[PDB]
Amino acid sequence: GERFRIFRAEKTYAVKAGRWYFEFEAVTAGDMRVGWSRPGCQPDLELGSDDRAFAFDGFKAQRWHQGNEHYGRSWQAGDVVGCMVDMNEHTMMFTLNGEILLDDSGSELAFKDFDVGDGFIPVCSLGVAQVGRMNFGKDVSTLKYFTICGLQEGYEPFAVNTNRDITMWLSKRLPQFLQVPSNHEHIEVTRIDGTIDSSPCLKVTQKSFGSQNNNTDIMFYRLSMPISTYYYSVRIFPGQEPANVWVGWITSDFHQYDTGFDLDRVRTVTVTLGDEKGKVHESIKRSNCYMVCAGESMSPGQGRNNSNGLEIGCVVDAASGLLTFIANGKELSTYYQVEPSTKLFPAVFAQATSPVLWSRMPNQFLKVDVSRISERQGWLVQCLDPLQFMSLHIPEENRSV
Amino acid sequence: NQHLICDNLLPGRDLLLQTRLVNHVSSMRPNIFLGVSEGSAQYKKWYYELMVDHTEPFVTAEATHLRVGWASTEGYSPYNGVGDDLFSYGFDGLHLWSGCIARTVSSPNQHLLRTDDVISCCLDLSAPSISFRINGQPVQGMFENFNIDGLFFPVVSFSAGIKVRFLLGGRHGEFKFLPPPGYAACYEAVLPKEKLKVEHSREYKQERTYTRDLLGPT
Amino acid sequence: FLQISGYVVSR
Amino acid sequence: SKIQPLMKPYKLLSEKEKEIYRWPIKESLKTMLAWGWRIERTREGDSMALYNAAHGYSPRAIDMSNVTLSRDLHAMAEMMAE
Amino acid sequence: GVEIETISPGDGRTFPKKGQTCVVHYTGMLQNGKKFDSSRDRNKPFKFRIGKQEVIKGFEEGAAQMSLGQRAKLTCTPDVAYGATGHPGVIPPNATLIFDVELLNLE
Repeated sequence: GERFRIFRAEKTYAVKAGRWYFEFEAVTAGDMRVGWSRPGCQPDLELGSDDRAFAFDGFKAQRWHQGNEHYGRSWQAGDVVGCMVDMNEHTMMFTLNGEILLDDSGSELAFKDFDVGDGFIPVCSLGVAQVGRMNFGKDVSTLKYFTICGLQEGYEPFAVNTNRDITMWLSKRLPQFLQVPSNHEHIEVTRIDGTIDSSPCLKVTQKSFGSQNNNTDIMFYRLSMPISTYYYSVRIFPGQEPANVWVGWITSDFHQYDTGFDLDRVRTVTVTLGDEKGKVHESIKRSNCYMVCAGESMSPGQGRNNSNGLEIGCVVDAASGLLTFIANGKELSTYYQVEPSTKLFPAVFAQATSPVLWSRMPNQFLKVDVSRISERQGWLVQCLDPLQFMSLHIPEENRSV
Repeated sequence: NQHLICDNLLPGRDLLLQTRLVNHVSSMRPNIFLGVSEGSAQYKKWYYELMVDHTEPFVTAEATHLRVGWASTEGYSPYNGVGDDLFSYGFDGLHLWSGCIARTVSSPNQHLLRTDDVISCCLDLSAPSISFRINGQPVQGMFENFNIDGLFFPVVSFSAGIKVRFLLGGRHGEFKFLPPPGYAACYEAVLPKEKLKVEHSREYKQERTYTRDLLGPT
Repeated sequence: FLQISGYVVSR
Repeated sequence: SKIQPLMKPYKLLSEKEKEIYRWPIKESLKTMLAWGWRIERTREGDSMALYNAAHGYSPRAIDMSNVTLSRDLHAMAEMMAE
Repeated sequence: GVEIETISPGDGRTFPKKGQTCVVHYTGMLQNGKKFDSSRDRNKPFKFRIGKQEVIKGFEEGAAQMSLGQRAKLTCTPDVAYGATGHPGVIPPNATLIFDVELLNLE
């Protein structure tokens, strides 16, 4: 189900009228689901599932718009889908190698009757081990089947007028850390205004999180906090211990996501800089990416339901290596003697039923890459060329956007 | 009546708090898949040493990237720079400043990446200690619990103005030095029945004009 | 009533 | 005054109340045993006490309705309800 | 206190005199990898006379330790800095400096 990458384009040169030609060179037979979509949303979802995106596959020999809608014939290696927009009548079509694919109704037509909205830009999709070719055509000779139907009817290449190379986006491989949620499926955070003579959590806010029903796959919390010391608390799921989930302080170095957790979870970093072979010195055990304490068998006496060693949310007066997270009700026997490291928006691992670390951000790479040179008799690399790009970094959380 | 406000708004929040910026690029890796663990596989001893011919600064800036990191696969995600792989310190002249973590020391027999780089790489899957012998006293400071699942890659990274030749066992070339007892050279891990070459840092996009390849996750 | 103690009726 | 002296352990409870509590359970057991079916007594299912006053009376509320069950047990419960 | 960590050796015996200028291409950066100043990117080296208080005491003392053509990596404690007041608008108060000077020539 995963591993699909929708190779989007920059939304700056979106369309609102006219017509253009577009072909996708297919090398690997099977799943070559390509087409176009609005900028919109759903950067990680089924391509062409709704009317927002339009695509046509060859493995299932069907299009993709508001359903499957079996259309056309299966393709193979060395094929061009041949997509052209038609915004003066809002009727889409495809020509497989210059031949229009016959639809389910026998009218060799793809789609009709949609609103222009923000327009659509070409979108590909490659599931697993699929080789494709994103080609719009700076010149007529760049494309091969462009002179079959698009040229004779009045369709132009997508880069006919642009004097610069057209850059394309692609799906990310790692989930972004904060990713503040707005209108997800079952994501909803609440805040309260209790400030005095109440709120024993002392956060002066709720930060309560509750799912709808029967939907959980162990996901890593990431909430927004725009507004010992610093007595606050994050309203994690109230201590019902669905799986004895693990709570701890997460670092900015964390980039790894899977269903399982509480594993080795990247290198632990244990440094004993000194003389080593001669005589070791004071150790330096830095924190992990998932430097999160395990839930363990908290409250062995089976106490109250919604109170089992959680949401301590406190920090000591001075940075003495360890903070007020080695506590949470009792002793858990951890040290956490680390460097200053970082401090940013709160995030604590959690997974509960009803008794966001999401990878849905498109990314675009550089138009011009550094030149790599290979040789023989040693495979010596000879690189002599400058290439720099400036990046805004670390507003509050360390990043490079 | 503006100079007081202009000179007051400058130390307000313009000291260093807002969006800073810098510019550089890097990254480079070899192809051979080590991928050794328990079971139907091989042992866990290896040795690396490289050769340097041309290292100059000031091509674009004083900082020219040339680092060899501990964990190429688990240290950092390619999605900044190989060698300085966040947790990995990155092998360089005399530094051990990892990605956003500083752990550098002043061990003897230290200098910049100068000619005749008589170096030694230490690996141990049982307990990843370090003995980085460079003409005598080695670099100290261990880094344990590395490459847990498997699929380890020794990598060499460069940014610009670098002319070096790969030296991993010298199967295609010539191994200048010899492995000590224990740590054997990198002659092994070269899988037969297939061609040996050099690939990218898990990168599918390279220098192209109009025939750009579009590869899926692999 | 029937889930506790792992009592499952099978044919 | 709304005073209920029946708050006591089951060992010292009245015989009439014990029989009243046991009669539906005994009837259900007789009904499921009359048809004849296999009985599972796996040791991995010992989940009697896993969920989180006078004579140490400390009641608690358990919400175990979220546990999905098999279709055979659903059919057995439907037959019992019928 | 000067904590020179030399990355590349130079002459080995050359020391800056009193009436001499240290032509350098320093690219000193603040802590946490923040480059507050850079003299190399301006394509203009830095001149300063030793003993005339024309430069901060840390930069002067660090230049009095490296040799000719000796690439250096200096650091500056808040003692040899802009003081507790700090440089207005660029240097936060009570901060340390890290220098990576590279003397091109001595005159």
